[PDB]
Amino acid sequence: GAAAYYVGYLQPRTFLLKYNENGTITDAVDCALDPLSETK
Amino acid sequence: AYTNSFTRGVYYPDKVFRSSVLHS
Amino acid sequence: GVLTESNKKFLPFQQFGRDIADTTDAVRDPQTLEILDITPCSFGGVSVIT
Ligand SMILES: *[C@@H]1O[C@H](CO)[C@@H](O)[C@H](O)[C@H]1NC(C)=O
Repeated sequence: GAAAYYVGYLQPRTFLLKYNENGTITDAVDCALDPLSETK
Repeated sequence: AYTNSFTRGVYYPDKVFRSSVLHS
Repeated sequence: GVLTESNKKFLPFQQFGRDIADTTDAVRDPQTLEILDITPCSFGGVSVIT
């Protein structure tokens, strides 16, 4: 079976998750992506 | 090759259960 | 504090929970794997009428 894979990298950057009612992760933002994200 | 990683890469950086709260 | 069985849901790799400000909320016992909210002991102020 022919396969496709992707490689990405982790960096030491601050992320703001919203821990929701489920004890889970449903969305997060990166404090260094764009100027607006720094505001959040 | 180049592709845009939209939203993945998020995980639990620890072993503590936190509920219903924003956390950076 | 008072030990009340944790009604909230956990995850298989989740040993204990915390709400905020270091105040640990829930803990699972390290022997039988049962989940419990831990509430700090009830306390209040006392005033007088003189
Ligand atoms: C997550 O929480 C919601 C609302 O609190 C609930 O309906 C659901 O059953 C919970 N569990 C999931 C989505 O696995």
